[PDB]
Amino acid sequence: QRITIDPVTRIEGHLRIDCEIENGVVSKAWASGTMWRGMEEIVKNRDPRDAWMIVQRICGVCTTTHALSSVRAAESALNIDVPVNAQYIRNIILAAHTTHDHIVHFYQLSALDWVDITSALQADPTKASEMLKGVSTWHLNSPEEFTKVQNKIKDLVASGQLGIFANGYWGHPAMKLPPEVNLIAVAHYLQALECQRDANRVVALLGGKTPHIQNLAVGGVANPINLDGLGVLNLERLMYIKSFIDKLSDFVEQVYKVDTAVIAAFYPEWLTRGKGAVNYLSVPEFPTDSKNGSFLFPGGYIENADLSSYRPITSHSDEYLIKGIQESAKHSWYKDEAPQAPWEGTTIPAYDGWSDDGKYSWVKSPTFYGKTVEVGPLANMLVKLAAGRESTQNKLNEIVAIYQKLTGNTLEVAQLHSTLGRIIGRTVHCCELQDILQNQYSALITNIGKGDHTTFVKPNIPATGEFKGVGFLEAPRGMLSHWMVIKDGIISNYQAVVPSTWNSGPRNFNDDVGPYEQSLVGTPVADPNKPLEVVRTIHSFDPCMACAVH
Amino acid sequence: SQRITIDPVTRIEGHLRIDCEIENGVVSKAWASGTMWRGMEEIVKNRDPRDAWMIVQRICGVCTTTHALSSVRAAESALNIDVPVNAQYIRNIILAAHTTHDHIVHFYQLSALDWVDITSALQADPTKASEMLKGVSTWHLNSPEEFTKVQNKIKDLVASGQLGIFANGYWGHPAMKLPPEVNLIAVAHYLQALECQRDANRVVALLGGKTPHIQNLAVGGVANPINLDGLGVLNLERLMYIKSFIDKLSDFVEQVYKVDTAVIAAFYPEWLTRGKGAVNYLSVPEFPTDSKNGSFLFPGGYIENADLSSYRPITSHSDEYLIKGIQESAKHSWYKDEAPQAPWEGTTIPAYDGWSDDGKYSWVKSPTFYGKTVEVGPLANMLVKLAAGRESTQNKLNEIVAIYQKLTGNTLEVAQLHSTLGRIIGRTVHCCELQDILQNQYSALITNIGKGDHTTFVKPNIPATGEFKGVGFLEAPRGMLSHWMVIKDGIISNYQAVVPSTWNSGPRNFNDDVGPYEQSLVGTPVADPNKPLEVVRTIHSFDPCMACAVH
Amino acid sequence: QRPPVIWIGAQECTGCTESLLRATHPTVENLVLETISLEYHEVLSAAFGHQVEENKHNALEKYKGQYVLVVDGSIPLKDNGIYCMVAGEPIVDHIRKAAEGAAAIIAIGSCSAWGGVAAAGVNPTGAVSLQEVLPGKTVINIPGCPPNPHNFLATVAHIITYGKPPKLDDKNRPTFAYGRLIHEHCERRPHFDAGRFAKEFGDEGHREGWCLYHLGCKGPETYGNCSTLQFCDVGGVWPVAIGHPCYGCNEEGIGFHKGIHQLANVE
Amino acid sequence: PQRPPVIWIGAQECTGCTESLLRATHPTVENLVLETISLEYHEVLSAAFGHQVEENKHNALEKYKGQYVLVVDGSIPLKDNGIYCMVAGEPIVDHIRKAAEGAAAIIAIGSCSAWGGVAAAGVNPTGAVSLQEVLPGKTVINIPGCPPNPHNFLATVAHIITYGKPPKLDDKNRPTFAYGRLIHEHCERRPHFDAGRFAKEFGDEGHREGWCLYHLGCKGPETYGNCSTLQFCDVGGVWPVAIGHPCYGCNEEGIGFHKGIHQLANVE
Ligand code: SF4
Ligand code: SF4
Ligand code: SF4
Ligand code: SF4
Ligand code: FCO
Ligand code: FCO
Ligand code: F3S
Ligand code: F3S
Ligand SMILES: [Mg+2]
Ligand SMILES: [Mg+2]
Ligand SMILES: [Mg+2]
Ligand SMILES: [Mg+2]
Ligand SMILES: [Mg+2]
Ligand SMILES: [Mg+2]
Ligand SMILES: [Mg+2]
Ligand SMILES: [Mg+2]
Ligand code: NI
Ligand code: NI
Repeated sequence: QRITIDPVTRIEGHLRIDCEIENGVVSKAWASGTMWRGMEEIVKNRDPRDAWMIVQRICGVCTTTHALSSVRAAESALNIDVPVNAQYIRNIILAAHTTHDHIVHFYQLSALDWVDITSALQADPTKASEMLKGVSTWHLNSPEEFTKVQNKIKDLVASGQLGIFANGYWGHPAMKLPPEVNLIAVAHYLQALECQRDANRVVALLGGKTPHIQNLAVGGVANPINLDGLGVLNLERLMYIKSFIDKLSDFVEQVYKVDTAVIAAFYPEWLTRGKGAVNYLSVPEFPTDSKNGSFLFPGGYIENADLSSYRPITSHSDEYLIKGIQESAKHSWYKDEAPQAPWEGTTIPAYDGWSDDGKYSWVKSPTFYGKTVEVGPLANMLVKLAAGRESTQNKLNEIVAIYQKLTGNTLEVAQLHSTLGRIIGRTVHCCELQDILQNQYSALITNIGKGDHTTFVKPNIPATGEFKGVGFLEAPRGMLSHWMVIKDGIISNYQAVVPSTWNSGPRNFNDDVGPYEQSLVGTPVADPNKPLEVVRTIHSFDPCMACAVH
Repeated sequence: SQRITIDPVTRIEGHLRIDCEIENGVVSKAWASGTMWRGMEEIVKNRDPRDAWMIVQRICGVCTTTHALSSVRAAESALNIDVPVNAQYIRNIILAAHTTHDHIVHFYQLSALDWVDITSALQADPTKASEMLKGVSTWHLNSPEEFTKVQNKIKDLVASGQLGIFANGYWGHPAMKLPPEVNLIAVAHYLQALECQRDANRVVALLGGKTPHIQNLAVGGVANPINLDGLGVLNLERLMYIKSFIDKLSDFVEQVYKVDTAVIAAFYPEWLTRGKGAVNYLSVPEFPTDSKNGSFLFPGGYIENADLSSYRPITSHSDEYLIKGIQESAKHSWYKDEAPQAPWEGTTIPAYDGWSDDGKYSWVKSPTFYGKTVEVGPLANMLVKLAAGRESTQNKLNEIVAIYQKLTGNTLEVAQLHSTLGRIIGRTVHCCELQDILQNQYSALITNIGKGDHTTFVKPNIPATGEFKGVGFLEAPRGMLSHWMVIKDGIISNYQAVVPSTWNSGPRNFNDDVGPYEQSLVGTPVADPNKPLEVVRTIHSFDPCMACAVH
Repeated sequence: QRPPVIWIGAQECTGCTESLLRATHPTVENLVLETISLEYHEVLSAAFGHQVEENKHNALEKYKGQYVLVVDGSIPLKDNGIYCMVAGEPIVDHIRKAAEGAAAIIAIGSCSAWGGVAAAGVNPTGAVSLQEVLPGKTVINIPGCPPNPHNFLATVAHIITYGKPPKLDDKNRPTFAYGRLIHEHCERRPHFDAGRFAKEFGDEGHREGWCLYHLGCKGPETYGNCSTLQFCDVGGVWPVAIGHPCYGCNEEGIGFHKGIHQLANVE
Repeated sequence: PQRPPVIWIGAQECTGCTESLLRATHPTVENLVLETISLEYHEVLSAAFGHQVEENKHNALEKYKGQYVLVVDGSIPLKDNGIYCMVAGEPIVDHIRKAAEGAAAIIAIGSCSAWGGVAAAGVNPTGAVSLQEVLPGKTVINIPGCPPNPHNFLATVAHIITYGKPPKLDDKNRPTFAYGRLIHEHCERRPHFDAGRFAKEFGDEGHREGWCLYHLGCKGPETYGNCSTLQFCDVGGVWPVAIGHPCYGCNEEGIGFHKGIHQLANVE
């Protein structure tokens, strides 16, 4: 039979998923972005410098990302080398934002696919605490904490007003956690909210607020560095930033990282499904030199799951990366269907309703040299493993060591091409980002100490000529690119190719299936009216449909 | 006998010297000495009455807020001003939140290292420590993992060889009785306390404009502009923010501070049998809730010769019996005029002639109530509430006693509260009851604003001729505070503060009677006269504030 | 029992929901467990698809006349509403249905308040404001992109606590948050007055915290509380304090219309 | 790693300057004393008392000669040969002069130590003076306010630790990041001042709209500080004027504790 999941909740934006189910297993799927704004058209014909403040509003979950990509695109077109202090600031913002983003994804968006709050009511808090001995050193796993949490659930349920918890998948056959582990997870869900708040205080102190930072510029940043200045970015303000950076690590390492291994240990079959692609792309991120390079995180392209022969990408000006990217609208609600390089892209709406074999999404279909590609934390982790990045191998190994302690089994790289592997890649990213924050804060303090307070280089924009630029960024959900064409001093074309576009995009010009749609084939569905298993895999990609469609 | 000096006494506010005569390892006689004077009473003279509060608040920054509030109350008393009820609610929230911070800091940062041995904590088993608190507390931060984190911080500090504030403490002293596990519990709670007291002061700051030293009072009410619909003023968003911090205090107070009080008592039961300072006790009612400077939430009174059954209630800050009883002497203090003085007739004329055991030896004056020595502060305020039959106080004491009984198999009688540990218990009970004050007064404010009352300030008139007098009472963290203002031709002609630590720390009086600190030390065993920890334990129980005592 | 809230997102970026995750009074966890019953919100709801649709219908019935309806995002009217379709139907239909039984209706953010960025430039989707879709209803507007979440939360609290909305201006914006121009309560006004202006980011005046008028500050034509309430409750954090001009995101015809560096009209 | 040593001596102090540290968040006082510095002497927090804490002082002055930051709160009374503040039987001025000899840096925290403050006001009963006055040969860094925001102190110390020298100072040796500008030259109520929109009494309609407090006696026009920007307690929006009360000029010699609350400021 044919089912529809509309809306998919616990994502950003408006998503519809359709599935054909045959003999209790998904045989074919459709992903559909059901809302469009036309942000690419809204930003057209403006001064290049204005774009970032407008296109940041593509998404408020992945706030910061489109702002950063936009200024990088303008700087690319104009050939501007960003001051290193501006890079440090941009980097801290992106890393802190992404920390918030990933935590919220694992807990607020994803956990209730795996966690049954009703079952948590039956838990013994002492037994729950005992389960984590030698697994975590977190200071808020006591029986007393867990009892406090259990009592809040009890009170909510007692009130008869379940709110956001009403009509969840309590008792579903795919819910496998013991009562104790359900309670652990709910406690961590609530604790996560404080950690993500601290991450966003880092963002706010440099961005001027969050959501939607306001400290960027084509040419650098608007933060005025002056250790001796009143009302500006002085040592007191930097110390305040540092105070929040330092609060993130323990939760990330002792709770989020551990819970990731715990979920894997109880759901090991989810290491054997949810593969979306055999090709993966990530871009290097966190530039640290005066010439928009020297990235702290590596990027690259993996073809047919072969890490050993991957192609490294070490530059945001890499012509191999730039020339490979196109998007098609054959099965999307736009007029021009042939694959388009984004500098030549159009976005002409052509809604004609849903057709299984025709157009069924506002998301375009991106390809890299004609292939479908998964982006995001699974891609970025696999690329780092391919690069032989010791920090990534070590962090993955820590998760595996916990899993082994819990199950007696190990994890191989082959098992990472899965729903759980994708979740693991996200966790690993969040963990490694804490070192990014420490590294870049230290770099900023050191550089200011050498007497460099430069933050901004004023651009010039020729009033004749056509100039093309592309801004790459490794966003929480994967490789992001903004493509700006400047003609006669104004934006003549603007195209965003966003990570959720890669993953959620519908069948392409050759009717090949994108990652979401591919990942669902084979999914067992115990109850077609309540297809929890489908949502589990789709959530693993961290869908953001405002991003995907813009 | 042997003579010892403890100078400075640390982990108090201000400058205190304690001397003791020791006979065969027991204190036989003591001297308390405030060693710093500023002359704040003289500094504030000859000013507009409205200006006093901003200056005399600087008597003390530990008990910030208190002298500011007492000063405006004294001016309002002189001028016969009835303070708007919203101003009372705001003043009350500030005082209760301040006092919450103050008491927590006193138990942990000032007092705990008299009873707690950090070296011993290094030997603790964190799991055993956590297990000791099962069925004693529901606090969420008593895990072995929390305790291990704390133990490792101590280990790192000791390993660094830079012990700082912990250097040369009384580690291994024979009067240290806690097991390693309970030492580690207490250090963990010492660190946790710092977050709770910070939250209490966020309440104070949002109404006061900052802390230390609030800046929202006036003779006539408060400077806070109540307008739920106003930008930049005290609107509903600001009140919600206040409430968010009020709500954060209770769990630590109830599940940590209250519990640790019982735990310390359980391990140190001999300290229920020493440290009695007085047989008379005074407190004033506090937290007025009507439009006429009365209807207090907490009762006051006077207990004589430890007889709760015959105490005298005080229900008004205009009580003539209270007002007329208070005098101060400087016979054994470094001031010129020595006969007992009512404060409206008080002088403060410095007359330093160095230390003499039988002459003058302190900058603190000697207060009396109808000629008697009196202890003020949380022991007084608890006993008065028990005498009043205040059920909230009896219930809160009973909760501490229940924990103590669980740990020891023994109960506590009221007789045992006239002691160093009884005084500590009174302070804890106060802190606990203050959380209900905060909820009550926040709710009252929200309700009153809802009825359409946004009034906060009554502009005073101050006659330009005539001489008139007022007194402002306040039940401060360390006990009954009074400021006494005489106005003549529109300016302050006399100002006298009689401060709770003045009552307790004052030297021998006009009749050479001994005040609470000095009396409390008689009988104290001293194992090691070079390291008289036992003396400091009793003195700290009074929460000395010598900037307060002397001003 | 807690007061029910129904939250519907139209052409939203989710920034208005995300504002709640920065809130401290209440925090989002205290909001949903203690302050309100969040009966419908797709970003946080355990239920999806048919189950979450059931939740909506049940709540509209159970709490008829009692719930607060909140909408973020603009509502697209072009081509019969197809630019935002949920469960196969135009969002404008979902919103009109929910508005029928609402005790109060709140447009959170500039998109729902006046169309915002989604309605800017050529307005590809015919995006309009919540008030434009609900002409017979009183819509409370809480603009900003996104607003400080307490501009919303204190509005809801006023409704709950005192049984009516806060006082509103003639754009139906709460006066406690939107009653004054930013420039009429900005701490850099002394620099404006003295002619002490940043001319470029990173210049000497900028690095002394001078006025940002000549960088394009829209404070002179933007109503809000950004200079006083600021953001994130850490102290000192709003765009101007960080070094960047106000862009006018609160204010129709300013944000998303004027260039960053375009100068404001001063009254 | 070894932490930089600090010796803190209180003279005629109310303890408010120490208490400011208990409101700090960056660093918190627990992180200050465990991670940022080694607080080698501070009588409010020290486990040791009497002869033991005296030993700590002597040992620290020797071990860290040339390396410690000396901090003093409170005024120093010189009348009657120093007897208005006696610790361990000796005038505090003697303790301070001794400790100053080996100091790497010297900080007067609060208005009392910075310029005499309230304790030196009016008739000045004890002949109280500032730290700089007792240490004429030394450069004293002044961090005024009654008490200052603690981060005015902590970021000054951090600059010394991190970059090996004091922050830039004005001609009163106050750090410019905190004291470089008049409050009135960076006050959010300046538009109201400019428009003649003034509170006349607490609780009046203009007061309840957040108007300028000049006519209530605001001393912002004659007081240097960061109260309007950094504010207090790190909660946002909290300083005297924002709460509804005029600046009293507590930072500023000749203003705070001299002029009446409701006395009008001179505007330049
Ligand atoms: S108002 Fe701004 S933050 Fe809110 S939905 Fe619109 S674009 Fe997003
Ligand atoms: S132009 Fe902007 S920065 Fe300058 S005073 Fe006005 S609102 Fe403030
Ligand atoms: S400056 Fe103020 S807070 Fe500091 S010691 Fe002096 S009176 Fe107290
Ligand atoms: S007089 Fe005071 S309140 Fe008015 S603008 Fe100046 S500093 Fe601000
Ligand atoms: N992360 C994120 Fe948003 C998506 N997809 C972007 O870029
Ligand atoms: N509490 C307090 Fe201070 C003292 N003693 C006062 O009043
Ligand atoms: S851009 Fe928006 S957030 Fe405030 S500072 Fe200006 S109205
Ligand atoms: S009285 Fe002091 S705290 Fe600031 S606001 Fe004025 S200088
Ligand atoms: Mg926190
Ligand atoms: Mg600099
Ligand atoms: Mg696009
Ligand atoms: Mg906290
Ligand atoms: Mg004993
Ligand atoms: Mg009214
Ligand atoms: Mg006196
Ligand atoms: Mg003389
Ligand atoms: Ni996004
Ligand atoms: Ni005091």
